Amino acid sequence: MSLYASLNPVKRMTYKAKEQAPAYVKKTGNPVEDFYPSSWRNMAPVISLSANRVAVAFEKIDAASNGVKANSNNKPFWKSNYVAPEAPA
Amino acid sequence: LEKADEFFARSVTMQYKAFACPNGVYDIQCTEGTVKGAAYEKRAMAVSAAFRAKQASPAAKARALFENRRHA
Amino acid sequence: MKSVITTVVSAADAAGRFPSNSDLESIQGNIQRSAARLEAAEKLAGNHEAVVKEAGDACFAKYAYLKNPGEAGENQEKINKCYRDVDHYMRLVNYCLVVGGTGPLDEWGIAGAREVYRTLNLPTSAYVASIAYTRDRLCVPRDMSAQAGVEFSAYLDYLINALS
Amino acid sequence: MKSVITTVVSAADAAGRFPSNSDLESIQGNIQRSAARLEAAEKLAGNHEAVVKEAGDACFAKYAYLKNPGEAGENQEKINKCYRDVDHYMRLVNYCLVVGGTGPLDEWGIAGAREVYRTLNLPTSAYVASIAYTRDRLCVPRDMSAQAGVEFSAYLDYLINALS
Amino acid sequence: MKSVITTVVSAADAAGRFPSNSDLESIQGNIQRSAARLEAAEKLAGNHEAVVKEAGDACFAKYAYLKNPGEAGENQEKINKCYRDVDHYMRLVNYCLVVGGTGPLDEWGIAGAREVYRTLNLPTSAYVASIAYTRDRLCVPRDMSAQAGVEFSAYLDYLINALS
Amino acid sequence: MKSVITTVVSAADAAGRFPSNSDLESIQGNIQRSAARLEAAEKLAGNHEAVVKEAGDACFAKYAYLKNPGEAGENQEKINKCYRDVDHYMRLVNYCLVVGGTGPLDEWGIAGAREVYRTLNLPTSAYVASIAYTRDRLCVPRDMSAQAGVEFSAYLDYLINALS
Amino acid sequence: ADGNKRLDAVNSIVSNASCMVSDAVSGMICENPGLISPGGNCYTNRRMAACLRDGEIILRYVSYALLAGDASVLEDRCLNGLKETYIALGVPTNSSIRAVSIMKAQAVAFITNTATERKMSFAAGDCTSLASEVASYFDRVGAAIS
Amino acid sequence: MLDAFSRVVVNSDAKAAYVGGSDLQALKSFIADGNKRLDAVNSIVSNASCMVSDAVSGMICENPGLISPGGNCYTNRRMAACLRDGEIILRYVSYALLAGDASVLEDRCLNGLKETYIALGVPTNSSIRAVSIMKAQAVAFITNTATERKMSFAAGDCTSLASEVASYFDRVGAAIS
Amino acid sequence: MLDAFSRVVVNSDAKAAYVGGSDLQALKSFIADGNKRLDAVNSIVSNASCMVSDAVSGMICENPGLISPGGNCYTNRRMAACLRDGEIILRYVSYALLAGDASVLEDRCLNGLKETYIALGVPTNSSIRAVSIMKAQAVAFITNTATERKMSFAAGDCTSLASEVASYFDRVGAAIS
Amino acid sequence: GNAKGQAEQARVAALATAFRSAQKSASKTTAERYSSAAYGRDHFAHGCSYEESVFNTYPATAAAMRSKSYNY
Ligand SMILES: C=CC1=C(C)[C@@H](Cc2[nH]c(/C=C3N=C(/C=C4\NC(=O)[C@H](C)[C@H]4CC)C(C)=C\3CCC(=O)O)c(CCC(=O)O)c2C)NC1=O
Ligand SMILES: C=CC1=C(C)[C@@H](Cc2[nH]c(/C=C3N=C(/C=C4\NC(=O)[C@H](C)[C@H]4CC)C(C)=C\3CCC(=O)O)c(CCC(=O)O)c2C)NC1=O
Ligand SMILES: C=CC1=C(C)[C@@H](Cc2[nH]c(/C=C3N=C(/C=C4\NC(=O)[C@H](C)[C@H]4CC)C(C)=C\3CCC(=O)O)c(CCC(=O)O)c2C)NC1=O
Ligand SMILES: C=CC1=C(C)[C@@H](Cc2[nH]c(/C=C3N=C(/C=C4\NC(=O)[C@H](C)[C@H]4CC)C(C)=C\3CCC(=O)O)c(CCC(=O)O)c2C)NC1=O
Ligand SMILES: C=CC1=C(C)[C@@H](Cc2[nH]c(/C=C3N=C(/C=C4\NC(=O)[C@H](C)[C@H]4CC)C(C)=C\3CCC(=O)O)c(CCC(=O)O)c2C)NC1=O
Ligand SMILES: C=CC1=C(C)[C@@H](Cc2[nH]c(/C=C3N=C(/C=C4\NC(=O)[C@H](C)[C@H]4CC)C(C)=C\3CCC(=O)O)c(CCC(=O)O)c2C)NC1=O
Ligand SMILES: C=CC1=C(C)[C@@H](Cc2[nH]c(/C=C3N=C(/C=C4\NC(=O)[C@H](C)[C@H]4CC)C(C)=C\3CCC(=O)O)c(CCC(=O)O)c2C)NC1=O
Ligand SMILES: C=CC1=C(C)[C@@H](Cc2[nH]c(/C=C3N=C(/C=C4\NC(=O)[C@H](C)[C@H]4CC)C(C)=C\3CCC(=O)O)c(CCC(=O)O)c2C)NC1=O
Ligand SMILES: C=CC1=C(C)[C@@H](Cc2[nH]c(/C=C3N=C(/C=C4\NC(=O)[C@H](C)[C@H]4CC)C(C)=C\3CCC(=O)O)c(CCC(=O)O)c2C)NC1=O
Ligand SMILES: C=CC1=C(C)[C@@H](Cc2[nH]c(/C=C3N=C(/C=C4\NC(=O)[C@H](C)[C@H]4CC)C(C)=C\3CCC(=O)O)c(CCC(=O)O)c2C)NC1=O
Ligand SMILES: C=CC1=C(C)[C@@H](Cc2[nH]c(/C=C3N=C(/C=C4\NC(=O)[C@H](C)[C@H]4CC)C(C)=C\3CCC(=O)O)c(CCC(=O)O)c2C)NC1=O
Ligand SMILES: C=CC1=C(C)[C@@H](Cc2[nH]c(/C=C3N=C(/C=C4\NC(=O)[C@H](C)[C@H]4CC)C(C)=C\3CCC(=O)O)c(CCC(=O)O)c2C)NC1=O
Ligand SMILES: C=CC1=C(C)[C@@H](Cc2[nH]c(/C=C3N=C(/C=C4\NC(=O)[C@H](C)[C@H]4CC)C(C)=C\3CCC(=O)O)c(CCC(=O)O)c2C)NC1=O
Ligand SMILES: CCC1=C(C)[C@@H](CC2=N/C(=C\c3[nH]c(C[C@@H]4NC(=O)C(C)=C4CC)c(C)c3CCC(=O)O)C(CCC(=O)O)=C2C)NC1=O
Repeated sequence: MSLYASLNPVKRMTYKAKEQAPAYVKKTGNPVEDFYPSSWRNMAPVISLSANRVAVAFEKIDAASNGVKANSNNKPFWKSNYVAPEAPA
Repeated sequence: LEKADEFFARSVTMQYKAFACPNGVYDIQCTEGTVKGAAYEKRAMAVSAAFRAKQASPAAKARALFENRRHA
Repeated sequence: MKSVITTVVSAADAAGRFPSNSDLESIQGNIQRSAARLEAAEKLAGNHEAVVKEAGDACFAKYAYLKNPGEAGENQEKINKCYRDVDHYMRLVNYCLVVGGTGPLDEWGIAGAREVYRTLNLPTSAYVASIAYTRDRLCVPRDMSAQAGVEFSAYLDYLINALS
Repeated sequence: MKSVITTVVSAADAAGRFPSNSDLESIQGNIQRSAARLEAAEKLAGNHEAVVKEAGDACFAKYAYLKNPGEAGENQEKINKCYRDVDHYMRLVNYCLVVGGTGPLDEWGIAGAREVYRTLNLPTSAYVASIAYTRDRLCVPRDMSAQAGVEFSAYLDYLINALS
Repeated sequence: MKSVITTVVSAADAAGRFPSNSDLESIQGNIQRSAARLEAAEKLAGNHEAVVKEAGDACFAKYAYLKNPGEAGENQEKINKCYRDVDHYMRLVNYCLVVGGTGPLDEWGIAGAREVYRTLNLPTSAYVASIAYTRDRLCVPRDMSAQAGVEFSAYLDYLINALS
Repeated sequence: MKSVITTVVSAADAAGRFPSNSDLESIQGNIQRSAARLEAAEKLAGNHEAVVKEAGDACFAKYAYLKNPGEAGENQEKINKCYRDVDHYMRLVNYCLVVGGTGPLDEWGIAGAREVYRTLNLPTSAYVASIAYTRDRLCVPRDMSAQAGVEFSAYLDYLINALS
Repeated sequence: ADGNKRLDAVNSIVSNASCMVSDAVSGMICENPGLISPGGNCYTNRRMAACLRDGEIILRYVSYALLAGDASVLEDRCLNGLKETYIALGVPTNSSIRAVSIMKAQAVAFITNTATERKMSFAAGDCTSLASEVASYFDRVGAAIS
Repeated sequence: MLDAFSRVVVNSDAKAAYVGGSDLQALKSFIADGNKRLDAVNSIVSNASCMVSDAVSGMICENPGLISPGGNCYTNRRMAACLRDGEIILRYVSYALLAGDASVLEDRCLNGLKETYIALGVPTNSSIRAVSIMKAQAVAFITNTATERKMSFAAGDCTSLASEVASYFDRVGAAIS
Repeated sequence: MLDAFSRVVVNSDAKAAYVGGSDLQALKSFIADGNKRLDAVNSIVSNASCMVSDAVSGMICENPGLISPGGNCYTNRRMAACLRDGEIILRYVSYALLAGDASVLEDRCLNGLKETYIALGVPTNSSIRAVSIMKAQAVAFITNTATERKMSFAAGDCTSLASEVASYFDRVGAAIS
Repeated sequence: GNAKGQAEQARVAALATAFRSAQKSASKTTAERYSSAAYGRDHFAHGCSYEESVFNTYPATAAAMRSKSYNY
């Protein structure tokens, strides 16, 4: 019913919904965690259209080149040195 | 353990026959036939000499094993 | 099975190298000749009971002594084997026209033929007479195209140079 | 001197046989590619002072450490020898475009190159950078035809696969 | 596994002969050198985390371009593999000091190394810089004895002559 | 690799008979199932990062003594191996959902597991706690369809009945 | 109002979405090959996959916004401070705007069924209002970053 | 050593039948896209050197036990032998793709490779992982679906050749399984 | 053995990858024409008894030397052994056609058939002639192209299954060649 | 050979290959003469100072001698 109400355009004006203020989370200055936190990051909605069926579902999006994935930067901990000297000028 | 021996033979033969084909051309070394029809006779010599060598005596064969192992 | 592809892959394999530009360049010549070499093969396939018929008796019209007693063609099953021996060669000519090289001929028809025809006491001159009769009355605008005739005739005298 | 003709004649010579139909069939592919492979060769011939000019300094822009003391490109005559070493390779690419095979490259440029560049302490990665720069900014409608460009590019990465 | 014993037994075996007086005479030289060659080996064994530590960053202080993007030492695990690649060579130097000949080096470190470092695009000059840094600040009275130092240094520049 | 097809072909082979009508009749049930069993599999495939995360710490919240010294989960790599041991089981559940039978579970996860977990001294009750936590908070309209949850849960307690 | 024109317009995009994304980023490389040069930030393996993921996320959101008939979710979720995150990472914004315009051209090609590489079967009529709407929606994401 | 043309000859020779115009259409369709086959083979020979090294490095970075002391790709000699082992496989698959028939690597490459590796102690899992990587690279080159390298072709479809070259790679892993 | 479903499981197990929605479409297309596969298998099991006897009789009437004294199909015992030899091959090809994967006659039928026949003295030419006849019969039954027998099917195309079952017969002759 | 005409065809083949062996280039033959002398000493004359002097001055005596019990 929330999806149906989100897609109905005439209920969008005759029933103007109220804003909900978000929960308090601390800002850290860096925008990569301020605007795209890990609780949301890379989620995006699938639209599947079949006979009398419209389905939308938010999924985490990844792509890949030669063999490793895009979100492999953030692999889980169970899947997881010398310091190089500085070069002179 | 049997056919692994024949793959090991065929591999070193294949690697050594690449010296006789330097970079795409057959050189003077192969030259199996010099007239028309000589290559089939050279085939029939070799495929019979291979049969003749396997009906050798056991003492000759046992000498040939150890002397090949000594020279390799 | 000597052909255009079979030559260049064996050369690249003996050199131990990948297929180069000259290897791919030779297959374009196969592509360009496929449209004249295959019509001769299909024309022979659709007509081979008449071409085999006029060659075998042209063999016997030239050498009428073969039907003598003590010869290679005395009684009827020898002549039936002669027509079969001719049809085998025309089938291999069709196969070499399909392949592109002379592989089917020197693999199954030429290799060892001199040892067979000597000890079984068959004259090779009577073999080459029927092949020469087929080559000489190939008539190039009607029977084939202009280019299919030279491709068909080039495999025929390969047999004549191989048997003589 | 590997080429289309050079392959089929030594194949026929090693078999001890006359030139067959598959031998003549491969030369037709040479005839059909001559009209796209020679355009690249003369375009390189008419333009080769600018093409190695931009490749040699692209070699040094990637590896600026080569002009350090104790390196391969310290003073001026080493850099002049580097431009000469690049021009030698582009001349051999022109020669392989003229011949048809990769014969001039593996005869005079590739064979023994790893022994030379190791004991004379030259990095092969700086050689392949200038060749890759030439391959990557070949621009196929303007600089050549559509078909001459891949014929030109196919010999370039033969050098890159041979040196690396 | 070339050593003093392995040489003379293979010579006596190829001649098909018993061990002679010259065979036993060569082992006395092994006995006389073990009392200077083994102290270098365990001095290296007891100290090898500091010796490889100062060599690997001496490799990067000379060639600071290796940490550039697109290079062999871009990110952290490449540098960790570089320290491992150096420790592997120092372990083989310890093994050749224990054996007596250069067998462990040309068996596991030298043979095939040029094919690996070329196709995996690693510069051998950065390998020899860390080995030359180790050879040049070996200090003869403190670090070893006077005789253990040249035994240790003679195996080090064997690597430098083999990689260059 | 027990499944619908694997059972009926093994039965027809042991009887030495051709596939009958009852053999073809059983595959229709696979066809009718496939449209509810495959969405559970890729729903697990697309979400397994968080499903294994909440199960492994639910294992440790129930049995907090496992992080004691001398236990199975003392230091960090034991816990990392525990998350891996859980992810291995969820992958096999995905495989059994794809196949149709319980073949991948009793082939690679169940057979021999009691001998391993006894001599390596791992408690199986801590294994079944994480699987029971996954089964109990599968929530049938949101996470899957109504019928896919039926199929996903039936393979989960197969593990619980096999390990206990 | 009418959905049979709207749902067709969404279905003409969400079907062939991966080809649109992979063609858009390859065209973006095809103009300037500095991003795949060593030193560009699409040069490594883990960067170009992230660029593909970002292009698909942008296409995901604009396809949802065309279905919803509004752009409020588009500016709440995606464009809520994307430009300064691309600045803080360090991202050439002109090339991403170029890839967005490439996707915008492909979308209005697919909606009008005037794509000259592939043909859909449709009913008879005019979908140019939806084409202008999705052009405006692509201009939203093109202007929200700069 | 048999190409696509000699295969139908050996097929119709057991029949003792002439090659007629019915089964010739499968051969003229082979001629009709011979240019696509050459365009496909060239795109693999062009970057075989990156294809081999990327496949062995991906097999090693997936399984870090091979570079362990006593692993099968431990020393420099064994690693050079692995890079030599993979290149021969790629070369024979290129031969079979050019010939249009798989009969050049069943007898020259795969005939006896099964027990050679288990006489040597070569682990069979990593070899099929490596050519599975090489297969995924080859299909990404027959079509222009590669990530950082795009080659210029004439427009059209090459999925038949991609399925053919995948079918040439599955039997390599099946011969050594 | 291995059906079409366990094949992708053993393919993705070396990856240690979950079976995702990209490679699942090859499995849902396998479900989408499962009825065609059952309709195809039934049409072969229905007249396997005529298929075997016609194949052995055609092999004998092509080569009359087998029934000569000292031929391999000379006596009644050898002829019954030949009719028994062909039916097992047809049964295993039907198993592989039902399973959607050839791995059931890889190891239960063809593993060792090569040297069994040459320890027995079974001529290898007539063996591939007979299964080539059986292949030509099977393709004539997957499609309704048989001469005197027509079976009622729903309308559509079954050429993919005919190519699949031809590919199941090519490796039988290749295993014994 | 083992057929009636096979024994003379070996003669005409062996007389052809000895003439084709004389058509090698200068680099092809001098390196061959050095490698034959290298082959003679490590395989035959191990500690024999006399035969190694024979081999260094006459390489074809080193080469034509076989180290194997080939029984030729
Ligand atoms: C952990 C270690 C690790 C790596 C080293 C890489 C290596 C790697 N690359 C690819 C995958 C590939 N590799 C290439 C190869 C190349 N691309 C080019 O442009 C060059 C010409 C050539 C050498 C670089 C291609 C074309 C693909 C397919 C498309 C792609 O992913 O880029 C795969 C296949 C994935 C699979 O199916 O199993 C792997 C393992 N990935 C990894 O996970
Ligand atoms: C001797 C060297 C030699 C070559 C290197 C090739 C070069 C080549 N390729 C094609 C021509 C072609 N090549 C392809 C192939 C492809 N197109 C794609 O988009 C896919 C990525 C790829 C599939 C593998 C296609 C589709 C054509 C057009 C003609 C055709 O479809 O047959 C043509 C004919 C038309 C033209 O002039 O371009 C030629 C000469 N042929 C040769 O003779
Ligand atoms: C696949 C290729 C292929 C061939 C080319 C032929 C070659 C061939 N022909 C014959 C056998 C023969 N070929 C001939 C033919 C002739 N004798 C003549 O006098 C004329 C020259 C000519 C007829 C015009 C005859 C008569 C025999 C039987 C000879 C005999 O057995 O006495 C035989 C011995 C086996 C047999 O008797 O059938 C063989 C191998 N067979 C083959 O399988
Ligand atoms: C596939 C291979 C193949 C061939 C090589 C020919 C061979 C051939 N030619 C003829 C038949 C003939 N061949 C010729 C000869 C010629 N005709 C002319 O107009 C010219 C003067 C001369 C070509 C230079 C003539 C005149 C006939 C008619 C009957 C005869 O006189 O023999 C026949 C009898 C059937 C017929 O009449 O067509 C056959 C089999 N046909 C084939 O199917
Ligand atoms: C016919 C084919 C043919 C070739 C391909 C070259 C190959 C070649 N180059 C050099 C020699 C050289 N080649 C270079 C070139 C370079 N060094 C670098 O740092 C860069 C990698 C590159 C410049 C971009 C330099 C600097 C030398 C001189 C090295 C030296 O003598 O110290 C030499 C040694 C002889 C000499 O000093 O001239 C040879 C054989 N010469 C040939 O005759
Ligand atoms: C015989 C071999 C041969 C070549 C490979 C090229 C290589 C080449 N390109 C350029 C020159 C150029 N090359 C390009 C590149 C391209 N141009 C475009 O329109 C596309 C965007 C892209 C092709 C994909 C551009 C834009 C210039 C102009 C100057 C520059 O920007 O570098 C120049 C300098 C002289 C000139 O301006 O022409 C040379 C030598 N020329 C040759 O003579
Ligand atoms: C038993 C003896 C033995 C050795 C000597 C080494 C030799 C060796 N090193 C590497 C592999 C490597 N070696 C290095 C080392 C370096 N790269 C540099 O830029 C510097 C020159 C140097 C660090 C100072 C690096 C970075 C790799 C990884 C290369 C890569 O995979 O991209 C490999 C490939 C396998 C692997 O990735 O581990 C091998 C066989 N390994 C051995 O098992
Ligand atoms: C087993 C192999 C092995 C070696 C080759 C050496 C190598 C070595 N030298 C030093 C350490 C040092 N090495 C020197 C060098 C010298 N010292 C002198 O008195 C002379 C002037 C000069 C010898 C010619 C100096 C002065 C230091 C002290 C710290 C420094 O200045 O680097 C260190 C750091 C630890 C330490 O201080 O001892 C190491 C590992 N040590 C080893 O364990
Ligand atoms: C293909 C299927 C497959 C599996 C199911 C697992 C099964 C499995 N787990 C472990 C091994 C282990 N499994 C665990 C897991 C746990 N210990 C606990 O205290 C908890 C019960 C749980 C974490 C929640 C631990 C800690 C080890 C390491 C035990 C040890 O080596 O001391 C081992 C021994 C080999 C190794 O050390 O990795 C095996 C075969 N592995 C597989 O390959
Ligand atoms: C593929 C396998 C798969 C599953 C089994 C589930 C398992 C699962 N559930 C939740 C997450 C949740 N699960 C529930 C439980 C329920 N929700 C309700 O509305 C009911 C009351 C009850 C079903 C009976 C709740 C309330 C949350 C939200 C966060 C929480 O409270 O745990 C999460 C965290 C991510 C998220 O919020 O979705 C996961 C991984 N998800 C999966 O991807
Ligand atoms: C649940 C999923 C779902 C869909 C995917 C659509 C599919 C769809 N579109 C239309 C019907 C239509 N679809 C279009 C759209 C177009 N025609 C064109 O010429 C343009 C290229 C394109 C605009 C982008 C038009 C103009 C009609 C007829 C008017 C209408 O019914 O809206 C119809 C009714 C008649 C028909 O079958 O055509 C259906 C079922 N509707 C749905 O309910
Ligand atoms: C919810 C909405 C949402 C988005 C829009 C994206 C936006 C986005 N992209 C990146 C992160 C990135 N984004 C890119 C993308 C690009 N760089 C370029 O040069 C091209 C112009 C462009 C691809 C076409 C790259 C290359 C990185 C990795 C940067 C890095 O190397 O650290 C990050 C940092 C975290 C991460 O790596 O994922 C974020 C938040 N992600 C989201 O979650
Ligand atoms: C090397 C440089 C290089 C490029 C500059 C681009 C070339 C390119 N092609 C298109 C243009 C397009 N791109 C697509 C997208 C697709 N077509 C389909 O049929 C698939 C479903 C999908 C992925 C292939 C479409 C449909 C068009 C418009 C073509 C048309 O009008 O039919 C566009 C966008 C509009 C335009 O500028 O024309 C670009 C930038 N690709 C490159 O490689
Ligand atoms: C075991 C007993 C035995 C042999 C020896 C060969 C002998 C032989 N070589 C041939 C034919 C032949 N021979 C060679 C040369 C040779 N081939 C190579 O791959 C390399 C590297 C070579 C140099 C040594 C070539 C190049 C050909 C041409 C066919 C080909 O491309 O391989 C032919 C066919 C002649 C013809 O058809 O004209 C024969 C019979 N066959 C046998 O049965």
